[PDB]
Amino acid sequence: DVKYQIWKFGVIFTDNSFLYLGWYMVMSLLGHYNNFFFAAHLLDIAMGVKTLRTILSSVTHNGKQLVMTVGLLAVVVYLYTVVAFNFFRKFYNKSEDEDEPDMKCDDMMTCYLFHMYVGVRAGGGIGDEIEDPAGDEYELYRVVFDITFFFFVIVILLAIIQGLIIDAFGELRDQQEQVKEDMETKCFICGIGSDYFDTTPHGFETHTLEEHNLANYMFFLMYLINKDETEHTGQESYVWKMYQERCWDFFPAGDCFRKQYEDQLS
Amino acid sequence: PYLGRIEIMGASRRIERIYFEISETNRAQWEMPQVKESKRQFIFDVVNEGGEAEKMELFVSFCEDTIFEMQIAAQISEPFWGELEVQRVKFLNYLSRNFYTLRFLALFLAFAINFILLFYKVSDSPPNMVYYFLEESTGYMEPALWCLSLLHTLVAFLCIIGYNCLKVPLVIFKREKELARKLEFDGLYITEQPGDDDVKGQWDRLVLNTPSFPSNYWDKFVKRKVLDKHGDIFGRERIAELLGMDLASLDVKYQIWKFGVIFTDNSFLYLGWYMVMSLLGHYNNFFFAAHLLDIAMGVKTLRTILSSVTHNGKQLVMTVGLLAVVVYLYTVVAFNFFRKFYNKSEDEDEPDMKCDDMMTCYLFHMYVGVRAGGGIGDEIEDPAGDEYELYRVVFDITFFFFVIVILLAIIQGLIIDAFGELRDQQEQVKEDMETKCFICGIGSDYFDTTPHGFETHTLEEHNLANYMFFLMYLINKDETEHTGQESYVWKMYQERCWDFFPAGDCFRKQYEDQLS
Ligand SMILES: Nc1ncnc2[nH]cnc12
Ligand SMILES: Nc1ncnc2[nH]cnc12
Ligand SMILES: [Zn+2]
Ligand SMILES: [Zn+2]
Repeated sequence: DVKYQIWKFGVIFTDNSFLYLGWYMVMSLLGHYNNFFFAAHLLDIAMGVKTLRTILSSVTHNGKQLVMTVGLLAVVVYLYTVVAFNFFRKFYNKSEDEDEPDMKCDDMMTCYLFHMYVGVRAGGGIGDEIEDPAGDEYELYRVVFDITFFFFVIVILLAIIQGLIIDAFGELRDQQEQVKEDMETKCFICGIGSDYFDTTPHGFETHTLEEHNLANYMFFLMYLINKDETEHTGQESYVWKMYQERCWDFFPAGDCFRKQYEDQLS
Repeated sequence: PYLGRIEIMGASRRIERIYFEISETNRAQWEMPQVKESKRQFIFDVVNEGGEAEKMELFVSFCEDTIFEMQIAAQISEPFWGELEVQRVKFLNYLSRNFYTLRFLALFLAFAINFILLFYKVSDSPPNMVYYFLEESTGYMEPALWCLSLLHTLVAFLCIIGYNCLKVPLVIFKREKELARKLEFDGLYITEQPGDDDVKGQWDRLVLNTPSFPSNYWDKFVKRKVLDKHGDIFGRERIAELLGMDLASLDVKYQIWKFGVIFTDNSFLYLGWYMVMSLLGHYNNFFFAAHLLDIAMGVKTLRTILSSVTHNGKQLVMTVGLLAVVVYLYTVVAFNFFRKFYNKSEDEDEPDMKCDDMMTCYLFHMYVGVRAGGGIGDEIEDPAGDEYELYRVVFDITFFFFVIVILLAIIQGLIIDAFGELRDQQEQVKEDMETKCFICGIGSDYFDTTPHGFETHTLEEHNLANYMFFLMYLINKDETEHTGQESYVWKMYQERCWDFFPAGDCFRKQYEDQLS
């Protein structure tokens, strides 16, 4: 079937894992051309090691927020660049030579590039990086500029990323705790709380290992699929018909054998 | 489909079910995404900062606001004096319906103008006052900038007009409704007479005698109701002269009051500031670079991230003041003992001591000591080879710990804690909505006795959407056409008594004996 083969090839080519393996092979081939291409395979540890994958998920959890805050940092640095370009052209000079001074804020693009390059990567704002403001009429304006840069651009806008990562670690930990506690406290299939089952000793364990085991439900489903039709019992035919009609009423919800027949079981 | 179900505490003091008809247009207004967002915000706010006593009050207020919003949406939606009036109202409706698209276009224009301005250059010679010129080889970007600035100012003007024609009615309706409630059920201007500490009350005092006081609020009989309620105490003639009513027969002032209200309105003020800076861009183009911060009010994720830091603005101000105080204390300590070291001049002829003056030493500390990564000792003269070695090393180390590490880690801790508290707020509101019924408060554990019990109860029996639809149905339906239960609920609503809302009870709890 040529059409089916074409469709299958399209599906597998769209598949992400197959695409990743194809890229792995392409870089492996290009290593033969330029050996250093084999140094790009070392990042496969991210997809390989489970703990590394979890740690990287801790930061990719808030990738959208990180992009948003980086855009906010770019916006505020551009605003400070405009503020500097309009008033403080003198100070951004990096050339000691008097014959050919190098002013790094005459051009708007150049001043923005200078800010994005060195002002953020400096530990004390831009005032510590560029010409000293003392002995000038704009002393107060420029010290306010430098201090506001230090607070709003370095402290807060590089602590937001750390807060985002810490919060992501926390939210992941609470997700794991919540799923574990929910599994411990409730029956997955029926939803009845464990407090009822703990009336008798080991009641919840017995219920979840003998009565409402999801593994047992899956085994029953595969048993129905494997067993030839017209060989089903009445209950098996009922469940098979429900499955073919895709109606999940047969799954017990809020009820169980003990709840149904406690009058005779007690 | 178009059938609504509710449960009330009827006159027989038992839970009773009421059926009514829901319109297709109203339903479409309900699943409108703007109304969905408003509902989400209302649920979050009430669950997070609302008690059970006033919860029904807040719910009814939100229902009334939503009803007014859908009425305005239906009004503006569309499926020589007369012709010009028709054209004008059509244009106003178009602006009202496309306010959000115009705002997005304004943001795009701001980004485009800023990007074009990113090719600014300075040249002393014409292309000591410098002649500013924009450098580019293509040649069309200057006319592009001029056209973009004109079109952006136009877009801002249409945005303000659309806001005035769309969202101002909500503010006017809310203010008039609150004034009517405080006049009737509280007698704020009859007995209480606020002690000049409520500027809002003083401003609303003007509109009392206006003829068309209930312009948007539906209850036009507020004057008659308050007169009937407070006659025997105040005086019929004095109530009539206070309210402007023609007792014997039983708007410039209103326009001024409305203008004052809209001018006080924060969103209108922000849009006015946007237009002012857009105009001042024509004077000095770099004023268009101040519109780029509109992304904070524009993008939802940016707004949430900025709320994460504005949550503790008071605490951040307090800790910055504490940092200023401690740096001043260290400045005093240095000024009294360590004047030698704060020298930044290598030249021996003219040494520059930066701690002889108290103001100068404080400025030096606030400027460089905090922004240094290793305290002030790494920034100023080395302490070795001196008698004050121990004192100065203790000074530097205490500065490093108390001023740089702790007092710049407090801000990071505050931001992290704010992120955490916001996350727990969202988790708590979601879990409360999942585990309890909003209207009645009965836990979900009872309803999960039968399969899908809680879902059926919250989608058929106690749906807040159904309650809002019933309330708007009562408002729309003409009086003297109400059924007995409808008249009962209407009377309760007019008396502002929320006993009819089921609290801690439901139809299943009431009649399980026959339902089982
Ligand atoms: N029904 C169930 N089967 C297996 N593990 C469970 N954990 C909780 N409920 C369970
Ligand atoms: N009564 C109710 N209506 C709609 N959503 C709900 N979530 C919880 N209770 C609800
Ligand atoms: Zn179970
Ligand atoms: Zn309920």
